[PDB]
Amino acid sequence: PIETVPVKLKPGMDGPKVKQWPLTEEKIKALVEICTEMEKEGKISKIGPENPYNTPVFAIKKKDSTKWRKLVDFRELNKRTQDFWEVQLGIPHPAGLKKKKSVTVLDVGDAYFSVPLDEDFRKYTAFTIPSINNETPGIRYQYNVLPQGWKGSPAIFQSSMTKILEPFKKQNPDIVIYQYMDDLYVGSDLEIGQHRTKIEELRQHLLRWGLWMGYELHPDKWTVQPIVLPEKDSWTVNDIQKLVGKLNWASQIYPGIKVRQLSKLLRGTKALTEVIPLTEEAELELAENREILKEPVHGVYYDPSKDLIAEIQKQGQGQWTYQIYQEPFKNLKTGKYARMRGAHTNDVKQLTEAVQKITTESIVIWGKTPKFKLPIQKETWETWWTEYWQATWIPEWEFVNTPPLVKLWYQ
Amino acid sequence: VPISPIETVPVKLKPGMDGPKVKQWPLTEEKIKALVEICTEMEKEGKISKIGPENPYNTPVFAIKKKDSTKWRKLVDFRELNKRTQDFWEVQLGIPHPAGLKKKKSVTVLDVGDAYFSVPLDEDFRKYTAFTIPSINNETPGIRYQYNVLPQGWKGSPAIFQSSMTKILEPFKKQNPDIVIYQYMDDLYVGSDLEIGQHRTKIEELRQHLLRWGLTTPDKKHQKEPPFLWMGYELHPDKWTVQPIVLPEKDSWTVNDICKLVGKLNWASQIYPGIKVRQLSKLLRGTKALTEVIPLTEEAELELAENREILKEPVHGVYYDPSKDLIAEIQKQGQGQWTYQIYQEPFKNLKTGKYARMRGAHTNDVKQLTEAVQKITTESIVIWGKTPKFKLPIQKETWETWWTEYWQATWIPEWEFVNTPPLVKLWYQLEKEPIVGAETFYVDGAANRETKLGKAGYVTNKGRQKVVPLTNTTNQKTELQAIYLALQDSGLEVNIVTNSQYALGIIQAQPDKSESELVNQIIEQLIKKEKVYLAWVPAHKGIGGNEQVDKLVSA
DNA sequence: GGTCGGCGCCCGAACAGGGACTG
DNA sequence: CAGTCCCTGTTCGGGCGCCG
Repeated sequence: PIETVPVKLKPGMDGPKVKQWPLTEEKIKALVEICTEMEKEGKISKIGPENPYNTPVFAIKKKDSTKWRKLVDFRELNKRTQDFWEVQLGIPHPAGLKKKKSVTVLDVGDAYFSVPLDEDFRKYTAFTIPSINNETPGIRYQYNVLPQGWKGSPAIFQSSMTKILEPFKKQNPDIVIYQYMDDLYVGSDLEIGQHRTKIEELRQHLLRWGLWMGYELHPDKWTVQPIVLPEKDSWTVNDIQKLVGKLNWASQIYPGIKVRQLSKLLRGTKALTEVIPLTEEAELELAENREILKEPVHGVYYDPSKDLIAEIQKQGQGQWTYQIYQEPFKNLKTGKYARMRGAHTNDVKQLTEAVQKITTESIVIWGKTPKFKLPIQKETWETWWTEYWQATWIPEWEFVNTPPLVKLWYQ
Repeated sequence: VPISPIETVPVKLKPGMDGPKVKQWPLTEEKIKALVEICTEMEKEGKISKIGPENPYNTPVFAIKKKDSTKWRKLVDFRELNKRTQDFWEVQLGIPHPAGLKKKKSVTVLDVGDAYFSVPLDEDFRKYTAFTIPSINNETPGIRYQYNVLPQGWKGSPAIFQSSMTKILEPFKKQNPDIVIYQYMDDLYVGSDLEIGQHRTKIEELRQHLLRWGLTTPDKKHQKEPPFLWMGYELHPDKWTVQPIVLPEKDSWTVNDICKLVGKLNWASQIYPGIKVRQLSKLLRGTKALTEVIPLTEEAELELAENREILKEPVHGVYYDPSKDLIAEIQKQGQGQWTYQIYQEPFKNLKTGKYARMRGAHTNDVKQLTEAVQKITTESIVIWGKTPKFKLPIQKETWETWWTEYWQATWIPEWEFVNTPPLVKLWYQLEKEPIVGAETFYVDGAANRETKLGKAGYVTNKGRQKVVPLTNTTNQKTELQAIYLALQDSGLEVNIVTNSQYALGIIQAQPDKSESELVNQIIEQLIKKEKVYLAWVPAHKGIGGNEQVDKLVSA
């Protein structure tokens, strides 16, 4: 008996038409049981071929979770409804969330099933369940309520959500609560003990309205990975060439970098393994460049109207570096991950874990998901990435193949 | 007109476009008799109805012969309709494979007849399915009908039938959960572990459950005894194989003939292991006419004779046993060619296949092996929903060296080494640190965009030097040529300094094959060396001898 | 014959996007 | 600076094969 909020695509654009990729057995059995249940609760209903729209669907298991979770790849639908959840019903982003000692994530996707969806918009939420060896044709469904993973769901439920959070926000005014997609980020400066207690107070505060998770973050302990130069006492020709190449590349970020006096040590046609003493003018150009790399870049600041972009570099031995920017060489944040799950045995698992960690950080700091430049072949990524995904959102990505050049981000 | 017991799928046209208005083709007198005979019969059964001048639409129509029967099939040229109809999302996501079937006690196969003619069309859409039947006289106005069922030839007919068929089987499958029903269009593979007594009962129960909706299961197409003919195979209680394949024996081969040959050769490769189509596909490159006779090369005639020798022996596949693991083993057949076999017990292949796509201008066996594994993984998940364990002709240490040092992300699922030559290995390793006591070569190369001329050479720390003039070249070819020179005129251990990111990005990827002969010559020199260290320096920065050799190869 | 849909392969063409260079 | 072009990769159009 709830009134439906009318939604429309952006002008001059059709619905999404993306084919369903092949799914494993454990996934298909998980989707069948869920979909049959959601059909029995009226959340979804079967459709036919007359609907030309479709969206891929697969299943996941969150970290240290045993229950499967239905996940829809609404990236194409979200691109084609972007004007709704940014212009009319936008959500403000608290700049203090990233400054909290502890932030916790809560899957609140189950609440969106309480609000019906607009009848004219259900046609675009269509998806198909495949079968093993193509035993049966595609079993199609469509959503009859606010779908999980759609950007328009938290915008419609925002008015209802604020009223649920008001009695708790009043009792706890110093606690910051942000809502992105199917997750709820609650950050507080309290001690780890009474922090988790306040989480359970909220959890029960949402159970009484008709709604459970637990993933702790510490944004105050987030560090950046600067560009560092080696501290060698004996420098060879090869060492100085690698140093100049790195300083030359770093000059695109810090204009103050100079390699004039160091290039003077590379005048003769010398052997790479030959030891070269650093002149007085070179030892000073080296110390000055180390101080410029300590200074922050001039003129870097986040623009809300620009898309975030993230680049990832495989450094070997379980080392991965990343940089987030909107304009080239204007990096909003850098970093490095090490010893993630699958280190020293699996590179797709590490790359999948790195994207999730990076995306999570981008939501806490700016409230946006970046477009990734993944260092992997397209066919390699599209085969395994679903086997290691543990998150309810899916960022955009593209595939690059840049050979290493001068190890700029990792010694 | 009565109401059909099956629910009808609402179909619309695309907004802004009207129905088709196309004139009828001139038809042969033998086809007009076959059409009027079939038109007059379907109008008696309520499948087509007469229409008057109030229907301004029209579409062509014709008829083709049925395979191994005197009956004719009615087809409609809906090419102008299909353009303006709404788009449909097909529910057939692929084609079942016998390797995915499980051993069942009893098996039954049936095929309903005139499938599309037992499912109704949307009422509000029948007006746009208007066509004319030309009489034996050109002056006769002709009889005009409109379809009441799914017209054979319309783009929505297969989509609508598969979805309507699944809806009728759901109540049976919901009551009979332990019955496996493989539904592909009108054909139903039915199997169960129930005793043969209660099997035939559920069969009859389906044949009556399907009868309640106007779907007839004739006993002519009923199959109760093995072998079963299902999807072009021969299903036996313990093994399966494809229906016999016939290759053309043309004395004069045209482009189309090779295409029919290749296409068949592929179809077989799914159970016949060792089929190669490398030299036969080399005949289809750079050719323009589909009927251009083409002579067979010596390498293509040999490849064809081998394939004919593999098709003589009988081969068969087995069924999937969920209790035992899935295994897939790959071999290195030709340069750029790979084959594989998927099995659970040794020599009892579930299916075979081949992978031969050349991805990129520069590659190695390790890349192609990774591409092959990925193709098998996807195919396996399609058929069995799981990733097989892999037996790969690459040493464990060989692969560990590669993926750990490669800059891209790369990974292979659970696998084990199999000692089956030729083994995939890395033909050379670039050192990570400069070599002590090795001559150091500072190389560079440049060219002119207009004259197409350039120089390429090197300067070493021992005073050695060379510059070579090059004709009809580019900046990239010269920088590569300069590295080729340094490799030629050096010892077994050599340090090389360049400023070419293009050249360095290719060599570091450790390729063993390339489309460019200059790269292949560089590869051949890299294999002969014991230790090679490559390094990059920015150009035009007065670095070492890289500025001295930049000024020698400037023009 | 010159219908439709699904999937697979093989090829060239069109289009794409980055790097080094000179107007 | 902005325009090329040299190279490399991807996407697509069009031929069979197969199935119904």
